[PDB]
Order: sequence, then C-alpha cells, then structure tokens
Amino acid sequence: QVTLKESGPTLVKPTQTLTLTCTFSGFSLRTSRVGVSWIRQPPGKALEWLAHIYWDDDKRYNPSLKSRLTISKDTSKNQVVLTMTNMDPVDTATYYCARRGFYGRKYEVNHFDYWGQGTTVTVSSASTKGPSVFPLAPSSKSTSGGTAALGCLVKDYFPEPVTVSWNSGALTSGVHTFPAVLQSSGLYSLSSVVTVPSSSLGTQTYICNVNHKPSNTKVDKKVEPKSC
Amino acid sequence: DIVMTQSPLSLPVTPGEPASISCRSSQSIVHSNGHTYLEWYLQKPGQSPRLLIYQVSTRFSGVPDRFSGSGSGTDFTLKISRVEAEDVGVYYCFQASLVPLTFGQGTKLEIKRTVAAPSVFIFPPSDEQLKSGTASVVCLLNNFYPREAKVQWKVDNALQSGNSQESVTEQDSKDSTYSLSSTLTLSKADYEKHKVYACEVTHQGLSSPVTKSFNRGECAAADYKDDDD
Repeated sequence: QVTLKESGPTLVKPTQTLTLTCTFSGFSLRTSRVGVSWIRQPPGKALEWLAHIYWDDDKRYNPSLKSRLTISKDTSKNQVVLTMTNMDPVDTATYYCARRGFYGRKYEVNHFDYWGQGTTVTVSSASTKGPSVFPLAPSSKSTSGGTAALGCLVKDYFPEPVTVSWNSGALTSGVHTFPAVLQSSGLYSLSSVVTVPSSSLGTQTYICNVNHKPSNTKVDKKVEPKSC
Repeated sequence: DIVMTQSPLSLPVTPGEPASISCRSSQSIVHSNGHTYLEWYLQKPGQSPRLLIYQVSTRFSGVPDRFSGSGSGTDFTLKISRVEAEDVGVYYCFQASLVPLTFGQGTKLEIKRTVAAPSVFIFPPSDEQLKSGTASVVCLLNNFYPREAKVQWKVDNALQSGNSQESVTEQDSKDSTYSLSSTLTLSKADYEKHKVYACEVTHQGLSSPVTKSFNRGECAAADYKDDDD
C-alpha cells in the first residue's frame, strides 16, 4: 500500500517559519513520475491548495502566498518539504500532502489519489501545556432505559489536538469525542463520552486513554461510578 | 483567476432518495491537453478527504455505484442516486487543470432521517477537579435528531447565562443522529454556594421539557447502597 504521513511542529509563534514534512512509503520518490501538493484547511473552512512539485522539480504556488512558500524534495529520505515563512494566526490549519499519481503503462492518466492523515498547525504566542483528565462518573443521573453514559473530561491543554481512545485499544459502538472548545483562560477543553449497558456497569472496567503529542503527555484515567 | 462555486451549501436528503450537487467554474477548466481535471471528494468530520470521482465522470476504485459525475466545460454535477446514511459529510469539487488549483466551498449533506428524542445525562464535577479549584458540570444529549435543541441550566432554580458552552458532534454516519454536550463552568467557590444543579432539555421529539439534576455532595436516591461496618 502507498501511504503518506505529515509531521512537523504543531505550534509556531507568529512571524516565525513553519517547516512541514510528508514522508512516503510503498514506493520511492527518486524513481517515480508523480507530483506532490500541499493543501490546508483551517477549522470550519474549505480546502485551500498551497503548492505543487512535479517529479522533475518544477513547482507551482498559490499566487497569493508564493512570496512566503517553498516546496522542496529530499528523495534520499523519501520526503517532500514545505517551508512557510512569517506565520500568521490566519494560517492556523490542518495541512495535508497529496500525491498526483499516474496510471497506464504509457502514462495516460493522472489525478490526485492519496492524501496524508493531515497535521494540525497552530500559530500562537502561547506556550505548550499538558492536559488534566478527569472522570465523568456513571450514576443513576447518567442512565436511561437500559443505557448508561460515562466519560473523560480533558481539560487545560494547549494547543490542539488531543486524541482519546477507549479501553487502551479503541472500542466503540457509542463513543463520542466532542470538538474541543477554547476556554476563557485560553486553554482547550473537551469531553469524550461512551454509552454502555447500564446493568453491567459494575462488571466492566472503563479506562480512558489520552495522548497530547505536543506536550508529550499520555494519561490513562480509570472511570469508576460511586462516591459513598 | 479561477473560481469554483457549489450549490447548495447545505443539502438535507431523505435516505433512499436521489441527491445532486452543482459545481460551476468561472472559466473553462479544460486543460490544454484536452482533458478536464475535475475531482470530487467526500470529507468526513476531522478526517482526510477521500476521492470519489476524477476526470469529471470516472469513479475512483472502492467507490459505490450510486455516485456519478457529469457535465463539461464550466458545468459540473455530482449525482448520488440512492442516498445512504454513510454518505453524510462535506463534498468538494476540485479543479486540477489550472494554477492555482482550486476547490469549491463545500456542500454539507444531511440525512433527513426521522425524529428521535435525546437521552439526557448529567455529571457532577469529580473530586479531582474540585481539588484544582474549578468545577465543571456536564450535561449530555445523546443520539438525537434533528439538530436544533435548547439546553438550559438552573442552579438552585435560577436560570444561568454566560457560563455555559455547547459542543456538537457531526451526524453519525451509521444512525444519522447527533450528540451534544453542555458544560457549566464555575469556580470551586461558586460551585459550593449552591445545592441543586439542573440541566433542562427541550427538543421537538420530547412532548415537554426533560430535566436532570443532582444535589451537590449527595449520592442520589436511586443509587442507594447499604452502609458497611
């Protein structure tokens, strides 16, 4: 399988320079005719194309950001790099790399095929901060007609994103991780919630896994009902 | 330059029904080589967009028969013949013939589905958080449709404003529902001045409002357990 993966800084102070990387697997840039683009999506906004690099090292750039963009290649490490200078709060976004592949023996067909998972970039003067994680304990007040809710409250972290699985190894059916909201304090908060059978609530362990890559923190919180 | 418009931006559709999206470009997107590089994507919430159609009308592999594209020149159409639950998300058309390559503004498809009341749950602050000097009370409206909902907070029977905040998930791709959290935000001290914390949910699926509440520092009655030695 071919795969692309973005990495780079998650936080860049305004006016500073962003370097993002797209590593490829399953084929070798160095030997292929494919193009590679960078595309970004600010939260709640449309996709915007940024830059493209062809196999031969020709390059195109979005006219309105050209002066601040550089796309380049490192074929010994199988990467494609984006440098973006003078970062601005309006540049906070998910950045994706996408491949434009060729199909047919003679090279008859091209179109973008694979995109990376994306990487979240935030432009801000604020420091990085790890989350505190708190149980949302199941009770009769969090139950209705054979169904019970419990959760984790993931709070006081910066910047985005946090990932939350359930059970040290994702289990699902009724898992809801709410989009984060930026608090009054300027830190993010969110809840992740799961609904389960209410009459097997005390048979089962529910231990929520929180990872915040920017700060290096990983937390596992045992969520137990009761107090008294 | 080269502008891409989509119509409409919000598309409500009853499952099993046809659906149709427009994508017009302000000048021809026919590449000099003769080909028209028109691509359509489906983006699921917080996730990487996935290619449906390329070259105007060619369905990418793994993409179900119900998806098809058409038009030419400046006029384009994505057609879904039989809308499923799995098709919810945001659709984008993308011209990749001309620099700068451009995407349309995106069309959110919504499943028109069928009415469902929210389940209402409430969660007091944990002792852990109280420890650090903040209190967060979470109310939870699970698995409802449609989106519109009114969640009101009452602390010792007074209506709160300005200290709560909502967060909504996207339409579930399997059941077509939403879920929403409302979080009450207070200092530990303000939290301790009061006893009854109440979350009040109104929704066109419930016949009258449902309230859920608890009393600070007390275990609820339904949660009776015998004492130990």
